[PDB]
Amino acid sequence: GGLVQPGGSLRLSCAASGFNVSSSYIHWVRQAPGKGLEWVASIYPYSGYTSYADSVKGRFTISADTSKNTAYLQMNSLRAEDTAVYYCARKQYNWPWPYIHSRYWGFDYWGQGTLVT
Amino acid sequence: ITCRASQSVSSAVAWYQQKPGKAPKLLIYSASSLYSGVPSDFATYYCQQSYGSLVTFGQGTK
Amino acid sequence: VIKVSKRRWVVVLVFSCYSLCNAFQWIQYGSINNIFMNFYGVSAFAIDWLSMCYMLTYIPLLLPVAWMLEKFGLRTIAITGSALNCLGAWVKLGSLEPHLFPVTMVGQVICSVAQVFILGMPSRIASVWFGADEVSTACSVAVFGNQLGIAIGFLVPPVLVPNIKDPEKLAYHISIMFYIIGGVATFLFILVIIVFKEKPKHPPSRAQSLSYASYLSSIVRLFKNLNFVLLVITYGLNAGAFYALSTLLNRMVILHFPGEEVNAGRIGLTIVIAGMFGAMISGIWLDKSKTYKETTLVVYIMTLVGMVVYTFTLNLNHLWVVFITAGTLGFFMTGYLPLGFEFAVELTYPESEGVSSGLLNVSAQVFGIVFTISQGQIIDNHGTMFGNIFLCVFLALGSALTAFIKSDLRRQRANKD
Ligand SMILES: C[N+](C)(C)CCO
Repeated sequence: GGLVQPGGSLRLSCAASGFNVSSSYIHWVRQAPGKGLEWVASIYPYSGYTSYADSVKGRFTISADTSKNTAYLQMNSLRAEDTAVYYCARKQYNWPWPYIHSRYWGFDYWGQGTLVT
Repeated sequence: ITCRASQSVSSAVAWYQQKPGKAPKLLIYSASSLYSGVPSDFATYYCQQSYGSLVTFGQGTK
Repeated sequence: VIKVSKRRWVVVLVFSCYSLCNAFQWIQYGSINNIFMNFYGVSAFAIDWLSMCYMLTYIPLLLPVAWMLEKFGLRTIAITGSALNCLGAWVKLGSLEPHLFPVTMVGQVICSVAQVFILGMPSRIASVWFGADEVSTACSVAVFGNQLGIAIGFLVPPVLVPNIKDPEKLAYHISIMFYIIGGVATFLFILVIIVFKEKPKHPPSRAQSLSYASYLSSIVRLFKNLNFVLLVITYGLNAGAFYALSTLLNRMVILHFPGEEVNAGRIGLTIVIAGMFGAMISGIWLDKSKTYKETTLVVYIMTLVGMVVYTFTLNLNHLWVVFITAGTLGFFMTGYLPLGFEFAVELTYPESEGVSSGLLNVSAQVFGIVFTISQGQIIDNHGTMFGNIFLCVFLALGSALTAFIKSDLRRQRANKD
């Protein structure tokens, strides 16, 4: 976290411990003052699969070095819309147990947030 | 509270309790599974789907 | 009392069905090769080994299963093959997470073991249950089951599993395929336990009534034959070229026509189903013409031509030429298989069919491994054109040797005196 000038490039770096980051999915959720929680991107850091919200589109890019247990969200083009506390969340892989269990994990290990203005 | 979905999410909805100035807390996963760490005060409660390549929270409820 | 039952057609239709189910598993992964490589994050070599484990297991375990088919009898082998099919199909369920490619491989090695018990049965099922005017129909049904399993394992996986990237929506689509084939395998295993009988109450055939009232030694007199060694090597080159082309078909078709995974499975089906007409036509023409070396030579050279056509038109960006050329190549590659087996029976008449067939199989499997590994390295480095010219140069070599196999027909020399 920290302060950036519009049109800049910030690299948020989330670090985990106690669970290996390649086992799970890692999500980034921003929450601006008075707009509630808003999902940004996710990554399965073993398959490198990443997903992004149509809101960011091109600017943001999520990645992870699954050898130090850290994920990174780098920004490229910023607005006044992109200012908010950025939380790091984990979903654990939802195993395909059709009907018999069918358990849809929800982030259970949220991040303590980091402010970016 | 009532959370409805524009598509089929198929019980991949979770509920989160966010009290002011803090990271949220998971309450119910799978739409019907109480999370052990935070089992059931007053705060903002957000529902959230996980069915789809993009994860979508709710409007927000105080 | 000599009489044929009606269980003779149940026993075979059940065998043919679990025989079909194992063959789908042989290719269930090779058919979506780029999708499993993405799921498990492994190479193409690693997903190729899910096809090559069937070839590798068959080689050491061919003699032990022959010894157990003679010592324990037909029903134990049936129960064993169908149970190992069920067990592999049901172990594959515990590998549905990107990190669990060792578990998919363990389940596939179990299914490969099941293969060795399934492939030794057809001729003995025919012998034990069917009259002497029905044994060839029975063996044809029993081998048609396996090959229809290969054609269904090429067409169904891509249809059931899309080329998507999310590791947990893709495991949903893989788990549905694993569940179907674990449910089908379990149904056929339960069927076998109830349906399979060791023997019919009466002998079906006069030869079977007679038989009721050593392999290693055969193997060492078969390598005293230069013509049979030529035929072993050339049949191996041809059937191993087919194993290589099947394992590696998704790779090359997807390198050229990206996004066409459904049509890659359809082209595999085209290969196999055209080849079933090849085997049917060849077998008929051979049985009615008795020209063993000349038919073998013509269908081998035509295998060469069809690979040269397939090689040098795969880059024309027309996916319909790939259908023509693969359905032709399969026609002749699978049409050559009955010829090879028959000409080996003839070139070695006093010897046991089942040893000549076991040796022809062992060579096909050794060359299938050699080619699949080799070609995949060539393709990964030099492209599909050079990976395919690699398989044209061995079909040309095999064609050159098929010309040097002397037409020594010892079965026609004996059976009409
Ligand atoms: C006989 N199959 C082709 C099914 C397996 C090859 O190893």
